[PDB]
Amino acid sequence: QVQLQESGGGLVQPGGSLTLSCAASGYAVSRYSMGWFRQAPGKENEGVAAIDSSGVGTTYADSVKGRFTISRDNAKDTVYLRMNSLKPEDTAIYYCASGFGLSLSRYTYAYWGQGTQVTVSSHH
Amino acid sequence: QVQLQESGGGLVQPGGSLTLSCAASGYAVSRYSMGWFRQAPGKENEGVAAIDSSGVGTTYADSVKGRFTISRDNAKDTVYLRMNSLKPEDTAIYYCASGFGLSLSRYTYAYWGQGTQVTVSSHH
Amino acid sequence: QVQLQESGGGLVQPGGSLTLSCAASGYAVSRYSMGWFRQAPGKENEGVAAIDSSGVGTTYADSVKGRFTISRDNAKDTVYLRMNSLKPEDTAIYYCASGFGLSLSRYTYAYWGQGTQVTVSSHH
Amino acid sequence: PSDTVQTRHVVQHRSRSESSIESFFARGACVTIMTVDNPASTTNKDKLFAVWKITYKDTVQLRRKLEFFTYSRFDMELTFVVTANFTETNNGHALNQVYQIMYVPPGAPVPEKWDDYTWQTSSNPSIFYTYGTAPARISVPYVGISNAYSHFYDGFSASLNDFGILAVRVVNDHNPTKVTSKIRVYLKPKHIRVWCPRPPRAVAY
Amino acid sequence: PSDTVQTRHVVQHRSRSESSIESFFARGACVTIMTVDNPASTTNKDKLFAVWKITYKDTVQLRRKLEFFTYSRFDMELTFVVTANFTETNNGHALNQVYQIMYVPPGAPVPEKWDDYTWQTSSNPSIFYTYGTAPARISVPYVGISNAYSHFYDGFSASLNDFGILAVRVVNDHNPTKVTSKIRVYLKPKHIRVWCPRPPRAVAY
Amino acid sequence: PSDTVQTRHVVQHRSRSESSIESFFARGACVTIMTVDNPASTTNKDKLFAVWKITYKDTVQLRRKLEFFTYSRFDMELTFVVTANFTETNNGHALNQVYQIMYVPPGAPVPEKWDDYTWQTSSNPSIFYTYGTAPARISVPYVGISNAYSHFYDGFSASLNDFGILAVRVVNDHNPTKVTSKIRVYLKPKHIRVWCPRPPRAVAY
Amino acid sequence: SPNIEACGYSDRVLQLTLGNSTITTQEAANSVVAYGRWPEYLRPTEPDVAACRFYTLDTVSWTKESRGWWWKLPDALRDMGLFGQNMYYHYLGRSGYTVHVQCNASKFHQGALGVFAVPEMCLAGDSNTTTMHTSYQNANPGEKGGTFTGFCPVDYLLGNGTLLGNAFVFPHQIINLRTNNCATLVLPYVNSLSIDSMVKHNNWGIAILPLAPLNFASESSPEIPITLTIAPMCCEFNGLRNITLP
Amino acid sequence: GLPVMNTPGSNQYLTADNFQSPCALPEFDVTPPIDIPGEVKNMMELAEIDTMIPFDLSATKKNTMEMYRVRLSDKPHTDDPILCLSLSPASDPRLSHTMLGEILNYYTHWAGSLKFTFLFCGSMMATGKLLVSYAPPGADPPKKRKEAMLGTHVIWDIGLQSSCTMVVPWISNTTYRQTIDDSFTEGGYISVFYQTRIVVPLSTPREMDILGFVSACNDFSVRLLRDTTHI
Amino acid sequence: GLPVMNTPGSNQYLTADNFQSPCALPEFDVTPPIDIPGEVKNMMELAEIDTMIPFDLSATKKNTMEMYRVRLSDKPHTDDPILCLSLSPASDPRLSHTMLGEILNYYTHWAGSLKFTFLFCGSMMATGKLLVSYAPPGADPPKKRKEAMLGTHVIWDIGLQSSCTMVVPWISNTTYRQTIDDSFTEGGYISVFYQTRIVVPLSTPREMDILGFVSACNDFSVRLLRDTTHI
Amino acid sequence: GLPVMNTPGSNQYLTADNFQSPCALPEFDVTPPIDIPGEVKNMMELAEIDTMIPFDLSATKKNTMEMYRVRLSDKPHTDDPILCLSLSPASDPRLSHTMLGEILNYYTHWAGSLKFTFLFCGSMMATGKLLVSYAPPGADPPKKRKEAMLGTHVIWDIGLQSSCTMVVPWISNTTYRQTIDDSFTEGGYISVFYQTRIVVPLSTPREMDILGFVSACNDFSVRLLRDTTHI
Repeated sequence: QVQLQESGGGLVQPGGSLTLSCAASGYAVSRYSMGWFRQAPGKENEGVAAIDSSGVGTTYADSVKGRFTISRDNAKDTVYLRMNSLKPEDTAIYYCASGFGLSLSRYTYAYWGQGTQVTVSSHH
Repeated sequence: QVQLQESGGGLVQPGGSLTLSCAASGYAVSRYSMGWFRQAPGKENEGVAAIDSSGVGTTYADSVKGRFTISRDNAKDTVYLRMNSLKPEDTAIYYCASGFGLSLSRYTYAYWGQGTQVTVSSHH
Repeated sequence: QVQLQESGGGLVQPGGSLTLSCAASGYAVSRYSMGWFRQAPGKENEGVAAIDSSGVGTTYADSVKGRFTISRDNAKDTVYLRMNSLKPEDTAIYYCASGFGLSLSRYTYAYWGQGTQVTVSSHH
Repeated sequence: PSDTVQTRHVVQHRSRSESSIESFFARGACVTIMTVDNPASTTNKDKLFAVWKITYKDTVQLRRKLEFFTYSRFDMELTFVVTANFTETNNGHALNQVYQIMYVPPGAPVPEKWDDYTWQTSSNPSIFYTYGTAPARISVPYVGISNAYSHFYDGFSASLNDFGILAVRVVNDHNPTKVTSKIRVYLKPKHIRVWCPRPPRAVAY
Repeated sequence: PSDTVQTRHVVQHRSRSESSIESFFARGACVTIMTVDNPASTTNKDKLFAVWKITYKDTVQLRRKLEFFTYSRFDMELTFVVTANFTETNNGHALNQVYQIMYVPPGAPVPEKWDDYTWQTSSNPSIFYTYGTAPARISVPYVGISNAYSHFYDGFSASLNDFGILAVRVVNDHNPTKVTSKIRVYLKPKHIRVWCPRPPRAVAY
Repeated sequence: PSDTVQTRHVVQHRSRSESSIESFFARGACVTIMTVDNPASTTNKDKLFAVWKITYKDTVQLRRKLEFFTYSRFDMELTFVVTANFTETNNGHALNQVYQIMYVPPGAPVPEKWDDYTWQTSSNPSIFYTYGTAPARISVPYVGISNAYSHFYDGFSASLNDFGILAVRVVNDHNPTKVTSKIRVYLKPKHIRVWCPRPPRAVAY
Repeated sequence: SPNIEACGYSDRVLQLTLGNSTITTQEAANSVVAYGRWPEYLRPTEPDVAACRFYTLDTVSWTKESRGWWWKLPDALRDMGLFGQNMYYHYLGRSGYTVHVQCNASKFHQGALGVFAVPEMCLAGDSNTTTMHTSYQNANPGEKGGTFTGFCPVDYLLGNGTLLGNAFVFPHQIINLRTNNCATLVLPYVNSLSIDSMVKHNNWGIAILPLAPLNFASESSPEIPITLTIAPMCCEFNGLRNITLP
Repeated sequence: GLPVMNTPGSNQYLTADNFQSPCALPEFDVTPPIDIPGEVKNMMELAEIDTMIPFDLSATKKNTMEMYRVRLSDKPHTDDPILCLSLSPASDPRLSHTMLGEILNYYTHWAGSLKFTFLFCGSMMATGKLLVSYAPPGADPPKKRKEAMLGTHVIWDIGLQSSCTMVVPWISNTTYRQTIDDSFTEGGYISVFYQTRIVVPLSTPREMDILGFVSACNDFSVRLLRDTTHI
Repeated sequence: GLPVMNTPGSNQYLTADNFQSPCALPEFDVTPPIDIPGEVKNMMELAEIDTMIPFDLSATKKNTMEMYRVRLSDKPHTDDPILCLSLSPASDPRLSHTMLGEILNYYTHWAGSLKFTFLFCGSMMATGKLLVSYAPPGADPPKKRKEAMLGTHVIWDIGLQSSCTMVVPWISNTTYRQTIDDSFTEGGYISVFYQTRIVVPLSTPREMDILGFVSACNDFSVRLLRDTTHI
Repeated sequence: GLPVMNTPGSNQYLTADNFQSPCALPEFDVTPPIDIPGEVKNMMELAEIDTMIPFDLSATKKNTMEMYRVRLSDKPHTDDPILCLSLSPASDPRLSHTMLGEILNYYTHWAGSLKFTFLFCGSMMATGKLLVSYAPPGADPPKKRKEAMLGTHVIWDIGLQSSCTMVVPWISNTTYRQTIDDSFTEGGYISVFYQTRIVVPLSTPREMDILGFVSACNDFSVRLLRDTTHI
């Protein structure tokens, strides 16, 4: 049993620069690439960011690219996705997964996260 | 090793209604029928009362019958012989045994009690 | 691992009657004979005293003889060499060893002591 | 070496003996724990007897394994490791005890009171086990009324098959020092054969 | 009986089968312990991946045994008992995880960041191990560049032989509850043959 | 099936190999525990040597088993698992020790003082066991003076048979740090044959 | 073990005349060879039919309180003419025994007498660290024989710490009154050696215990008798010594 | 030197191994063996000899020599059996003191048949009919005559044949049954009932005794050598 | 009686022994067997039948019936594989829910080949070329087309044959590989890439699905019966 | 699909199993083997080559190269042997550092013979007679010449043959002897005594040395692979 606990998911407002984090149980980070997928409200899941901490090979989605930054720790075995300049479309439920991989693709993944929604909505 | 501890044996006086009791170690009561045998002073052993708690099938000796009541517990796994209206002949050393059985017979028994004498003698 | 701890080694002065002692670990004394060998300063090792506590068969060196007394315990499993009337030549580093044996010979020994020097020198 | 055509597979068997049906199930597993006693006390609960209906359905280990198929025939071997001890904190004593274990063929009278006639049974097989020796053993062959035991029976009339009932009690009479005993039952299905293979039950039972 | 001539010895063999080369080394021994994880946290230390260079030299048990010779050829079988557990003291949950184990043939690019292209490898063999099942196993045959692996190489150009590298990571993405896992590696050299026999290394390594 | 005639029995053997005499006794059991030492101290008690007379009579396990018969012949194999440790609570040191174990054939001089001539013995077999290696082993064949060992000898002249004596001591000299060692002796009677079968001794010995 | 059913009453009287002796056996059939081995000759001095004739010991009385009886061989026969002499005049002697125990009672007596022949029967002395114990005389009752009890052998323990219910492992026959009157036991020479010192070491032990109690109809003979007839089979000794006339 | 390789297992002493070790006495003339009558080959051959079953293990009669005398009393035609023996070797105290039982305390499994013999020791003239019955495994011990009379049973005649044999078969579920009290897997039930009653001539003692003997059959076998010795 | 000897092992019950025990039911007429179609002989024969691999075990799609539909999207020519399966039985969660996987949870070792089938379920008229590739043990999973294209691979044509088979061989170090997650001994890597891309006639749904089936080959075997059942 | 059945043992990894696993590298051309001289087949063949026994393991001389030179001194005719070696492999520290000893630290049992060689390294002209004696198992090591002279012994002549061989037989109780220090089951006793004394020509060094070599014989065998490796 490999555990990936999806933490750092909370309400931001159009232009937010929040960060997500997930630990690696049962295995060493470098043995599995690490990624993210978002279930857009009423839509199919879309690949967002994925890299393998082994040698760190960065890969981003077309929309997401530049703004978001995928980084990995091998000491605490954590993935830090710096979700910079969050926009209204980016109001989706994220999930951290370990792949092989080494990037964005519906399949090619093994263990999945529980669930966390980063709402990018400016409200009072 | 199956243990049957013979307790409740003490001096009564012609017409006594004492009770005996024995626990079941190593086995479940219903696996073995339960009985009693008395060594009459200077005589051979005589069957007194025996039943199997499985479905409770009562059987008494010719002399003993009516007066004495054999009952069994499956929770504490104990046999309760209500020795009612004790008479002068009933001044014997009782012993509790597990059979098969399901009644009074010298043999047909496995584990035996240690010893206890219920003296039915009216004295001052 | 058999342990023989060489204790009781200290500076005496021409005519000293000191005593050495060694315990038996891993084996019972009677299974191995017990002896001593001295490394005379700048010389080869010489057999001094050896006996097997099994039946106690005493054997001494030509120089050493009479004066020194080899004795053995089977309760504490110790060898007590009473080095009586110590002389200037007897200024050597002793070592306790278990043999087979049953006496003085460079080889024929198994487990060896660490080291202890009994200096037989009259000084101020 | 590195080859990907579309053949059948590649070669022929490579030895699979220990995976065969007979060796798959040839491992005895606990099926239940029956607790008895010899109460001098009138404990009409544990009251000597303890009856258990012979069903695999109680233990998981043996269950899933048997569920991989829909039908089966199996000569059933049972083993009885009987252990005892004194209950009360007392230096009380006892003589070695003899337990009677009864196998009752499917569709017979089930014993209640440790007493009753059904404990004599001119027909029902029994085993008198003296304590402190090698555990007792009896083999009840395929006692199915059909041509196979139906693991999953579809339709109407759950009484899966009925492999019988086991009743255990102490034979010795009421000892002053009450003795408890646990009767472990082991079941090695032997000469087993199976039929239609279902997908394994994934979940919890 | 009591005889001392000077013959050769006395008689002929008396059965020595279990002492043969094949049965001497036919015992798998731990070779390393690789620790991974699935950090939602940016732990660029353990960061998913963990790479270990396949060398016997790390463990003593297998080392001395292999040192009794100077040369050897051995088809190498590896086993992967993977165990996991949650780190943080929390009632956090996780779905069963899938680990990717990669064998990389000697003289290839060694993976760094758990990310990078070298994790896709159109050539390097890999094993996707779903957790909670029988441990994974692959056999890498004699991958020596010479005619034998040189246990003690004399001369100049220590990179003894190079049996490859193993990289393990979690495939699943970042789970809120961080899961650690240790990947035990076992190595049973099979079909082993050896050459010149040296005296055994007495000391500490 | 259910049949009760009065035949002989029913059928012919059904395999009983592991119950045969050779396999009944083919299990080595402890026979004694001899404690030695290397005292720099004059402990004329444990004083290096420890002598034990070779008798099964000391241990129960092997005794009852041998009592099921009246006569026997058996080639006797002995094994010596020797273990040590330091006594005193001190960071004292020692070099690996060598123990001498002596088998002395029945009817010879029994060694007393660890010293005496009887420890050289131009005839008595001995085994020098260096510590930290596989335990030592010697096989003393049927050393009976009769045609069988008499388990229960009836009549007059208890010295049952006399299988000899074992003497163990340390060979190394007096080490500053006193080392204790226990010599476990195992006895596998091999090629055993037995005669008249008595009822088993029920009680305590 | 001895589950036989000859006839029941009496059929024929076949008499065994070996030399000067003459027994008239109940029949003769129903004989048990110990371990299925006949007394042979060492594979010496062979006194044949002179030292191979039936000597009859004391006839003991079986009563309602009898716990049993036991004898020793050769011991019992040490006071019997020729065989007795040959026992005290040699250092070596190996000889088998045809123990023929006959017991007569009426068709109104009931009981079971089991004859157990125990090889090397050492009697009661939980002193493992030392058997023999009881002096030569306390161990050798001779022709008269010693008795079991409820020099003190406990009957249920066959007088040696082993339940009588197992005794049936030794060669034996059960004289069960309602069946046979006779019991036949041929015991071949059993000893750790080839030949031995008869005076010291006791090769056999005939022990007759009561399996079922005696019960005579209303009023009859308060007790019946049991006879032991023994005969040395294939006897050899080496070698005379100064016919040490007493 | 021949290139060798020390595999895992060296320098270990297996208490149940089988290797050849240096013989501490070269050329010792061993006294040759002789045919002392009574050589044994296997343990299962000691069980092949009947031993007397201690039926009565009651308080006073246990441990005394009366634990073998089964007394047919002067009581009525009570269907309660005159003796019921549980054929559950270790799970029943009585069958564990027999020789056949002793061997079964040195193993874990047993297969094959067991035979019961009944030697009647009653006043020649005396007659009667008893009913020795067996109830196969699992089924409850027969309590009434009729009941038992329907299962496997022999109607043994006192007046005709003194010794009665009844061979209990091997109607077992598995291929090997237990010798442990884990569960009371009730095997068979040897049961003796008063078919008729005892008839005695004149005034001969109205209470005579019987003996029971149990043994193994040629097809009887055991496995897995285990033990239990104490202090 | 035959001189026997109780060796160590008596009175012990071995849970994996094989002895013959007394049959509790003598002469019970057993209902004879009939040829009910579907007799099985060995477990390794259940694996010899393909089972559908649950490729998508994502948060929402795991446990639902969509965990089998592999959807070829309307995305670009990103070399990131359209599916990579780790051929590491227990060290990869996906291959452990297959029938072939279930049997491998009852052992410790496995040898032989495993074959992969891909049944394309796309609008008849629709065509394209995919590249199913395998990378032998140890080597890192191929991430770019070209890379994978150099290892063992089949260029499966959608338009021509619907079902694609690729037999993954037995290129293993030892003689028996593990079924435990001790280490991630990465075995093979079944990888599917877009060789060309999907071409659709007219306006037929541009996202159709594929199914994957895994099974054992005749040379596939297992050993050392172990288990894990819980509560 | 073929009806199969998962028996107990599945999903278990036996560290000493023997199964066939998928070969991670299909068709890898393996460099063929060549006859590099010195192929080994079994470990017991490394013992079949003599190794030098470190006789002197005394304080100063242990660990130095002098632990092999056995010096015949210029001492008297003291019957105390000039060397006694305990033939108790693990229970005697000296025989455990030999190659033959090393292999015996990887097992538990050993059988067969062991042979001793003595290469005298003394000034050609120099002569004398020594007495190499062996005392069988159990019997106490011979302390006086005469004593040893009665047991198995060879009177080796310095002047005639330089190398002396004495094969110690296999006079053992059991079929396999131990390699553990549980008890000091004293096996043999290789003992060397001064039969005569050394005679030297002119003034050649009066203290020359000897070497001892021990090895296994063709009938030597071992069993039960055990080990002990530390940190």
